[PDB]
Amino acid sequence: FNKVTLAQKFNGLTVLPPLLTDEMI
Amino acid sequence: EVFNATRFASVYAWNRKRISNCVADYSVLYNSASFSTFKCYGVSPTKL
Amino acid sequence: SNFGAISSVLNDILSRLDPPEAEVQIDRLITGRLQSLQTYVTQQLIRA
Amino acid sequence: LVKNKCVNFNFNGLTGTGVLTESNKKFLPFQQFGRDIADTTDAVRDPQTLEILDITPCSFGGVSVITPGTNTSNQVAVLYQDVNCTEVPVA
Ligand SMILES: *[C@@H]1O[C@H](CO)[C@@H](O)[C@H](O)[C@H]1NC(C)=O
Ligand SMILES: *[C@@H]1O[C@H](CO)[C@@H](O)[C@H](O)[C@H]1NC(C)=O
Repeated sequence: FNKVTLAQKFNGLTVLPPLLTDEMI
Repeated sequence: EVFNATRFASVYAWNRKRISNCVADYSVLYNSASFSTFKCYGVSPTKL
Repeated sequence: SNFGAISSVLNDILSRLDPPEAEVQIDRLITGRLQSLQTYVTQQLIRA
Repeated sequence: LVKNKCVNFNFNGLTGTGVLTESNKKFLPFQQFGRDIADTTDAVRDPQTLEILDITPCSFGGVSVITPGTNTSNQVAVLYQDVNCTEVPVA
């Protein structure tokens, strides 16, 4: 998790959250 | 002083006047029934 | 990208022009933006 | 000028809708307006006075309807996807 590095706020575009959070995966 | 100039320059020696730092009311221009041609390009006179 | 329109924002076009004149420019923008979105969605489908 | 409500603004021929707030970002002596990304006017300096304004786009998102089967019951709940709960009552 701490190695991999990882959308900016804008109009129209939106990012849903994943159904399973990382804490439960 | 641009429209009502006493003398006009020849088209081969066309003059150019710069207008800046003022409030322009172009409605005075096209509301006057004194111009046979009033045509715009890329802009609309009613919204100017 | 202006896609060959007068300007690259809908607000500028709809504030500069009257409805028959503004409509063609708005169409010019809409077709290009729709094509870009279609390419993006097809790419997303293939990657998914 | 009003600040903490979504408003229509026209700054010297720059038209847009959003919420205006005091900008942390600092302009050089006579830069006029910033555009953080993709030519979106994220900020503008006022023409009348000389304050700097930061612009955040109008809050928006998708609305979705949660429901059990209409076969079983008629009660329904609704979920607003991307908004803080305190600012939903407008729409
Ligand atoms: C009502 O229809 C839903 C949808 O298929 C089904 O899951 C449920 O078992 C049904 N209940 C009754 C009482 O028919
Ligand atoms: C929602 O807005 C209120 C008032 O602006 C603020 O107190 C609260 O922290 C905000 N919550 C979130 C999750 O943005």
